[PDB]
Amino acid sequence: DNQFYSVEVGDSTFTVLKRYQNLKPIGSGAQGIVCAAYDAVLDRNVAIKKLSRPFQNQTHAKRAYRELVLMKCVNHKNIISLLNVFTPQKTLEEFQDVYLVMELMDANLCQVIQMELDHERMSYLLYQMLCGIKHLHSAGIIHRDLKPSNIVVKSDCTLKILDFGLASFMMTPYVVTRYYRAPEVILGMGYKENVDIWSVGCIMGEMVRHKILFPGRDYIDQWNKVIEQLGTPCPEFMKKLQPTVRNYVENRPKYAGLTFPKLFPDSLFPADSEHNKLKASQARDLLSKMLVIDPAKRISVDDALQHPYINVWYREHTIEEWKELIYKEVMN
Ligand SMILES: CNC(=O)CN1CCC(Nc2nccc(-c3cnc4ccccn34)n2)CC1
Repeated sequence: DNQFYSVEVGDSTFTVLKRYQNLKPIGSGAQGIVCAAYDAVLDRNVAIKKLSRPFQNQTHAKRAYRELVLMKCVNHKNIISLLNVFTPQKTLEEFQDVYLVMELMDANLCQVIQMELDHERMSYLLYQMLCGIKHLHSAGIIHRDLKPSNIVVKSDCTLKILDFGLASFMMTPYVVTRYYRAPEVILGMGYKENVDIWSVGCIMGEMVRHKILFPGRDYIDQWNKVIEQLGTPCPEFMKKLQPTVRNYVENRPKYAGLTFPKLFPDSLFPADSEHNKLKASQARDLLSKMLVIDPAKRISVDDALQHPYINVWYREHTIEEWKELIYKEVMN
């Protein structure tokens, strides 16, 4: 009979295909609830993400459609793969939810951040993170929103990126993380490939200090935290800032730049051997190359991949038009 079935997993009904059994709520994002399950057909575990009415508004629509196409086409070892996509509805009129099925990962970088790691693993995760971004950039995609919660890993240290970044008002009660956004983004100065290097850098630092590098209630408190530790950017940086934005920045209380050995002492890095001592200086070095405010003077993805610390692994549519676009994308 019916190719599906429904079980209650929280507060939203999950109506999925017979092949997926034993649903277990593993998490929730800002666009969909996620479940772990067993796929009788493939005989393996998978993750299922439900998107409720992804055509309700431009924001959710533009994102679900964007993901539905990219996660479909673009494929890389370091970018979560799509196993299948389906909808329990039978026609465009009835069309309601879209379910994304992907390989089941073990955890978030948030959980990895809450634990000390060796240089072997930290640099490996960092290596894969750069490969993914590399593939993304080559595919003409610049994430611009990389963060610990969007990067997943497994027990064997394999890493993969979840979403594909940005391309705006919502009644959504939950705020979005802004701690890992690059100076360019925070101040809308135009950007380029290396804008994601900043995100990476904020993440590598947090894996060291085990605390969010630049926290803040808004981009105001956010910028201060950046100039407090890295120091006011060089005058040549402001000449690239709009006359209105520059004003605000230049009229801000100047600061001195705390050296990197200070921001990241040795008590955070392992040095019980000559190997870890060296790896510490190399790790701290890369940080000072990524965590640079001025893009022009910030290391690129291909250079960071050459670093000795890493190279050791070498439109405007309506809610009705959107529903249409997304539906057909579902059913090829
Ligand atoms: C033990 N780990 C945790 O505490 C949380 N993790 C997060 C990753 C999850 N596994 C997984 N594998 C593949 C895709 C997604 C996933 C895809 N989108 C989201 C949004 C929120 C949370 C998870 N996801 N999640 C297992 C539980």
